[PDB]
Amino acid sequence: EVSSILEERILGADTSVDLEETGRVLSIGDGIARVHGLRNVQAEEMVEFSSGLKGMSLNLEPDNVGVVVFGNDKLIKEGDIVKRTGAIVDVPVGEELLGRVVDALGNAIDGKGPIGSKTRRRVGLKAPGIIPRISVREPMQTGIKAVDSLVPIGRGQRELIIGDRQTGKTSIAIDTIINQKRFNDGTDEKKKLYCIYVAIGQKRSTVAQLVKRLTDADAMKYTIVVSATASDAAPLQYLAPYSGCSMGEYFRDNGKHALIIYDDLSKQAVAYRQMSLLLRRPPGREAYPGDVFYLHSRLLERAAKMNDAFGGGSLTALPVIETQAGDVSAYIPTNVISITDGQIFLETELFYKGIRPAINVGLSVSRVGSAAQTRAMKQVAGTMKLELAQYREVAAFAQFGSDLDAATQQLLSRGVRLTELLKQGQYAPMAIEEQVAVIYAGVRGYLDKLEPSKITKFENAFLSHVISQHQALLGKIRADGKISEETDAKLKEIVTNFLAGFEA
Amino acid sequence: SVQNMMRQKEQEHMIRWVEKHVVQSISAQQEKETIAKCIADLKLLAKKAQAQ
Amino acid sequence: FAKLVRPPVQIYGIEGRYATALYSAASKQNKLEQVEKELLRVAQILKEPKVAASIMNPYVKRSVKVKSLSDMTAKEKFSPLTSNLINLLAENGRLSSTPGVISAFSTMMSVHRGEVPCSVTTASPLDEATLTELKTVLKSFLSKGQILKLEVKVDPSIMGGMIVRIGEKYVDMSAKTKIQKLSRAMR
Amino acid sequence: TGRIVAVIGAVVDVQFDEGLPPILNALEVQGRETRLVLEVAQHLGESTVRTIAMDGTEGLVRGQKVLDSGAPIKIPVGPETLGRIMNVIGEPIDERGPIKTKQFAAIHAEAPEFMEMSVEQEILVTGIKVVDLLAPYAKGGKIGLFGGAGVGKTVLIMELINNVAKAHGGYSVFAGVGERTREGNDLYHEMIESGVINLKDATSKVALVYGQMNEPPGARARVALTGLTVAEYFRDQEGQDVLLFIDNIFRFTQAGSEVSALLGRIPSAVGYQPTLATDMGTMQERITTTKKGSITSVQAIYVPADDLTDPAPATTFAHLDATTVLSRAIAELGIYPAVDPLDSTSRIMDPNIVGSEHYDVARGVQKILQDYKSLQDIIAILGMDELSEEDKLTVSRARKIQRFLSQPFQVAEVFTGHLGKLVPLKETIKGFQQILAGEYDHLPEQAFYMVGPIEEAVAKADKLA
Amino acid sequence: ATGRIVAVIGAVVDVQFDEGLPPILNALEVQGRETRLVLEVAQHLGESTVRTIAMDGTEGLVRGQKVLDSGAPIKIPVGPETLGRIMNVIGEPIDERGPIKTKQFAAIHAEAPEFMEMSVEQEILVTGIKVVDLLAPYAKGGKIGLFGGAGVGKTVLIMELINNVAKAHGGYSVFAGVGERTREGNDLYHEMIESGVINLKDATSKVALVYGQMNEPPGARARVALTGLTVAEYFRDQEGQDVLLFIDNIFRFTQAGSEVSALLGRIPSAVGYQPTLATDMGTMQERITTTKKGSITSVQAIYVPADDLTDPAPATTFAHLDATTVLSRAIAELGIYPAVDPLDSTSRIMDPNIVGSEHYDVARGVQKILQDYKSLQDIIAILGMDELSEEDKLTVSRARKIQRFLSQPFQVAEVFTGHLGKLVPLKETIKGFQQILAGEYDHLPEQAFYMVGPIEEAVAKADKLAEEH
Ligand SMILES: Nc1ncnc2c1ncn2[C@@H]1O[C@H](COP(=O)(O)OP(=O)(O)OP(=O)(O)O)[C@@H](O)[C@H]1O
Ligand SMILES: Nc1ncnc2c1ncn2[C@@H]1O[C@H](COP(=O)(O)OP(=O)(O)O)[C@@H](O)[C@H]1O
Ligand SMILES: [Mg+2]
Ligand SMILES: [Mg+2]
Repeated sequence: EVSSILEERILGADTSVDLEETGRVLSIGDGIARVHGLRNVQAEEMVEFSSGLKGMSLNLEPDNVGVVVFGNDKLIKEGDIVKRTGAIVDVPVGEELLGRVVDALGNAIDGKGPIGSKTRRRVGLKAPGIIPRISVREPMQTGIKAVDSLVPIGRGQRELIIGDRQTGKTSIAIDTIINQKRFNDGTDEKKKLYCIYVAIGQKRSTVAQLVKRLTDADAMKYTIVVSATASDAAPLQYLAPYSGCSMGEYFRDNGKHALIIYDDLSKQAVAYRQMSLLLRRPPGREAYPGDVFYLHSRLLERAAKMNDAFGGGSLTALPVIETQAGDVSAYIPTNVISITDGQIFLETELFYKGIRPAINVGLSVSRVGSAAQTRAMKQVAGTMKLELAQYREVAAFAQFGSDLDAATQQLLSRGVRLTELLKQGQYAPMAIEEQVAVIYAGVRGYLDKLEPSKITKFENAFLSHVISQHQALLGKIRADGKISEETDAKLKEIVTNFLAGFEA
Repeated sequence: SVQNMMRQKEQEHMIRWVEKHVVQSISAQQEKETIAKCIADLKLLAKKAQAQ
Repeated sequence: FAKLVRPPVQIYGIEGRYATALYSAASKQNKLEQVEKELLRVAQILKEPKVAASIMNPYVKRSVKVKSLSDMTAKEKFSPLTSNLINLLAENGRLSSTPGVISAFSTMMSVHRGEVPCSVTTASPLDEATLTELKTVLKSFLSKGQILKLEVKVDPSIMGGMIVRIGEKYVDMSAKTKIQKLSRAMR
Repeated sequence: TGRIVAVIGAVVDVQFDEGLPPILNALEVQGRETRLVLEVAQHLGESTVRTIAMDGTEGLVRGQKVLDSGAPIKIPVGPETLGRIMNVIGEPIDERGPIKTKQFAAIHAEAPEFMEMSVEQEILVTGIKVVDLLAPYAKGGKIGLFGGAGVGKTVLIMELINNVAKAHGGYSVFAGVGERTREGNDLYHEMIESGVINLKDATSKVALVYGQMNEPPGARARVALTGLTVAEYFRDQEGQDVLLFIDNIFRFTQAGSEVSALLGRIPSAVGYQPTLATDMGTMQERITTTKKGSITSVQAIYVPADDLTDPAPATTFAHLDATTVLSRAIAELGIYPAVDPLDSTSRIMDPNIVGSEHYDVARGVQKILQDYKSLQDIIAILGMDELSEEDKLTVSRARKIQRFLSQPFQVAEVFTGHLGKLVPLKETIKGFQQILAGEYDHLPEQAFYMVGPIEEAVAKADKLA
Repeated sequence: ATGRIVAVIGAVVDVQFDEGLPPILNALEVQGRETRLVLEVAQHLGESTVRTIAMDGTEGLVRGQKVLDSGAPIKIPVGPETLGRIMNVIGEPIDERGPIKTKQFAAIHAEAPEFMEMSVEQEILVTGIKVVDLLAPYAKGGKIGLFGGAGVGKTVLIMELINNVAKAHGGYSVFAGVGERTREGNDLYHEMIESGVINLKDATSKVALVYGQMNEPPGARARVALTGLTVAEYFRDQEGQDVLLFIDNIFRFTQAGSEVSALLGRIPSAVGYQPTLATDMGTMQERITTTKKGSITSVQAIYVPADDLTDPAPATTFAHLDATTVLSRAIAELGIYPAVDPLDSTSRIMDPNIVGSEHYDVARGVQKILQDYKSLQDIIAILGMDELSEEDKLTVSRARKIQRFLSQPFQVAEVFTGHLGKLVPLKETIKGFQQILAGEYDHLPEQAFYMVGPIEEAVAKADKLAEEH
């Protein structure tokens, strides 16, 4: 029935005539067309040429209009016809996009079929003000033992993942998508999360490897991926951050929850600098224009925690920023630091010393603080944060230390063993009830006699025990939320029973 | 995976024949051009009455 | 400063600054038709090999190129305000761009009665009944009391249709209805 | 009227016919939903002005219509502006109805003349024991507040509002220059739960001006002028002793060097504007003590890349008269407020300004607090008992002094349960004049923790055991 | 459609047409020369005036030479007949052996394959080098990068992989040389006849060659790399074989476009490159891929200017590479050859589900003892070597034997060394490094591992040093 569906489309096609407000082309070069005419175009309005490419008019000058091109300029000759559409740029949005691969303009690139979305939304909208917001209180669970213990993330906070090349910045933001599967197949409607992933200027083979990683873990039925790759034109890597917040604001407007990841924002300031200097705008520091702060501020301020009178929705934003030689005092690493709330600083030195994920907790902060942790995690990690911070003071005495006080030998002894609890393999996100049990085994003092090399083998043995043989205790910390006095004694003989006969 | 993959092979080969075969068929229809002008302006007569 | 009347086209450039400054002085004193008849004859009396030479030749002087032009515009027909215009073009060195100022002024004076003509580019010229029918429906579209002019061009690359522009309108009925068959592919 | 000829980014060019408006006026675009105010900055010739926008610029067609106010940006000012939230153009942004008042004022206003300045220094008393003794506040001067989040800064803001309205009777304005929306919402609700703003009656003590961070770079630079017009009403018309809070001053400098680069100007040194020394001049000279009243300013200062000689924290430093620094290492010691006594400086600390009674008391406190800082290292490395008997009292007295600097605030009565104490000036000088001489040394340490004057110290030694 | 020349400034020639305007990226033939001079259109300027870039020199050009148009971009000849021939940018043969006679002509400007034409499978391609196969394994159909400064060994290490890999490979091979010394294109034509890879007598050759060197005008060092991967696109697409591709150098594609830029009318960006730097780089590097019609292994040498990997030309190629092999001058000045940095080389298949759990815990066991050796050098500078404890006098002596065991005597570097060429297999590289870490060779001095092959020769070299005391 292949002939029937092709005959179906062409009778269902609309072949109607209209008017236009055209204007000829003056000088096409390097992706900037100059059009004479078009006397009633608004700023940032989408036009379309005679070949089929589309264009967004950025400069409204007296005798001409500067329009960037969504493609390649070898199809644009001098003396063409630039018709008018009559509308600012708009993307399809809805529930139907869940589990698809889209480019920066909402077309389908995965070849399954066209989007059946019935709604449409602008990309240039504003943030909510001061009144429709409320303070962040619910936890956003990542699944990394070092993030949820020391640098937590609430549901509406902006948290920056900053670090050099090749240190696991993409991998931290790829198991946070995997970890929300345990809520997304259940019943509790106010604990589900939806993830969006924006790739800005990466090669096509890398995105084709990451969709297969999220297809394997059955985590591409609630995730959308917006791909503006390296080969695509310079303005399509500019729209693609603003084409993802417009899909993450449909879930905030309708009482649901969301998550978005910009990978990465340091390749949007470069794809926008090229568009500026070809339109002859006045440069500034490192040849960036005067409004690169206004480019990133009005994208991150769209992440908000709404209140109950508007729906109770949320939007959480995680931008990735690549530094060069660990210098965060550059132009773009200081714009996005002063906008967001806290940073996660992944070093390269700790990655080869064995600490993986290589989160430096000396420089990582979060300014929502402890108000986004559950009551169980808050009780044990408040002492762990104080215990680790006393270790980092005395880390420089470990290389030659045996003639020190027994308190200082103790402070070294707990700091090494708390570090081994923080290491974690890739694509293994845990639960908060299993996370609080492992921290409780360490911060109390139940490990200062076990050898520091065995802390990993002890932990994988202990976790597989309490899943099968103590399942009714990890339902009274998940549902309770806090850890009571009854569960404090019940957990106390558990880690004493396992530690007694362990080495076998 | 064989019944649905091979259907897309002749879906694209269907349109590969037609769009190269339309232009060789309409090139000699100059007798259709004398009505193509006569049908265009009546839509323009329908069109210029819209703004007026 | 004083105010100046705005032209209905408002073109730009170094030649539009001189076709606007004359339109702001000849709309005053009601002399917009006297300058136009003079300017279509100063275009003729410049392109003679005695006079086209030694105006673009840079090695004469500024002042003796004025005196060879201050009597040439004085003896034949002209003593209006327009004699100061040729006197001002030769002072600023802009005597080369004098066809640019003249050709701009005709279209700026055209729009006082003109209509920004059409373009029908389909095929070989057809019979008279098809031409008079389009000339009597496009008269219904202007609604401005102005007798429209029109041009016809021949372009065989369009298969069987025609494109029509009215000023800056550009309706379209052409071979782009074959390019709209991507709905059989893109769906 | 005028017409728009060119739209390039956040810079609009307007063509007029007869009424060419002067510089620093304010136009208004006709045909749009929300107010879009353009500010004239250059006369480009042939009746064309160069304007910087104040909101979004998209949707603007070449050849629209633009009116003219004939005056600069005029805001609603008055005494009924206390307790409301406004942006840079005077509009209310908290959905509590339109602000209604009698008169308006323009934001671009000249400095006071030379014959109106004060001819003498004068100390402002705020009640806090650590501020009004070691780093005192001059009336009219500019104050720099070092320290950021997690140190307890937003309590010190909310408490200096409360004490000046008690001991002096002068209200305050808060100006948020390019501040976050998430952190500019919590300060709204932290002031509600402490009484300084009130939704039921007319006993509010502040007015909020919030120019938030996602606004165009012309609209983040004029917020510190809109929030200074309101502070000039309560001095020129009523004669109060006003305060003024800017948070922070680096986002006023940095928002200046993006208007001066969108307008096509060659940058100065490291990236700033050519006019870095007059934009800091034609703002901070309106903050002065005239013959009617005064305006005092507390400003937050962020130093980029830890460079104290960068031109943004070097232009600002020539205007300040006193700096107070919030150390986090005193917040983990238990002391509140967490003001460092050794690393705070004052310019008016002088025997010919505050007199000899304030001087030789506050001089000896910083000297004794250095000797405990030098003797705390021998005790940590070597041990305790080797030092002399004359040095054991200096170890004991300096732990009495650095706990006598603590003070319970009136803004925290609900949480920590204590009573908020407001200490006048003559009690704080009398108190530390006796701790130095060994007059109250036999009492233990916890009699001095979190009290008011020296009278309530000996009334707390009786309750122990 | 003829056109005239109205301006010549440097390598940028302006050409005014009258009736027919050719589109951007075409070929224009200058009539009037004895040689062939082709102009490539780059911009439009209005009133029928284009602005071109010249492929050859511009001496002897006069204002008014009539210029023809082609109607198509630079179509080089392509096919099976081009094997064993050196050719120019525009397709002329410069081996002086006659015309390249083939049937297929192909433009050098073409699109990139879509998202549903990508392949996803990963493998491991074994080479025989001890530093490469252990810590950063290469892959079949994967893009490989060779970083490092000037004079550390990028041309020799890319000469080694033609020695090992290209003769044991089934399909064909293409070498594009972009902007390097014209001497070194003759030591390749004379080291591939005596090894029988290029054959001058019949039709059994396996290597094509495309050369645009550093004596060419800068409009011709930026279209040669597009001509290399056009011949290598014919074998992958119109045929089905497994192709290799060697490119040296590729920094001279970015630099040669930063010279014609300011005359085309563009404001410079950061430290001096063009504003369109990361777009035309990403337009070439999206054709060197493995699709569902073939597979292209690709090794590339990338010059890093004055030892700074934060320069904007090398620090944007990192997004297009799977395996990076960062060379270093701080290792090469010790005598450790090949100077590959172990703590700066990565791969996408260092993965215990792909290389097995035994290779994975050996790779990270080497980097952990080398990085912990780095922090110990800060103590020896003040204390000394002997004042250390006996426990970390052993982790130094285990690390120094791991530094020296990575250095392997290459085959094509015989004339430098005189030593012989070794080729250690993959199963022996892991078993050599387990035994130095576990402590089974603590009774040997450090010199017994310098420039050896497998671990068997490390003890045979140990006894031969002993007897000469
Ligand atoms: N927790 C972990 N433990 C061990 N290895 C890891 C871990 N996380 C990531 N890796 C490894 O690190 C390598 C690179 O990580 P990743 O690509 O996430 O870094 P990146 O900096 O985001 O990359 P890019 O620089 O391309 O953005 C991957 O090969 C991955 O296998
Ligand atoms: N196998 C090798 N190991 C270490 N160094 C080498 C080797 N082969 C060559 N070199 C050194 O590398 C230097 C540059 O060689 P080459 O690779 O041709 O230059 P470049 O890498 O700069 O293109 C030479 O001086 C030579 O001493
Ligand atoms: Mg990554
Ligand atoms: Mg070389």
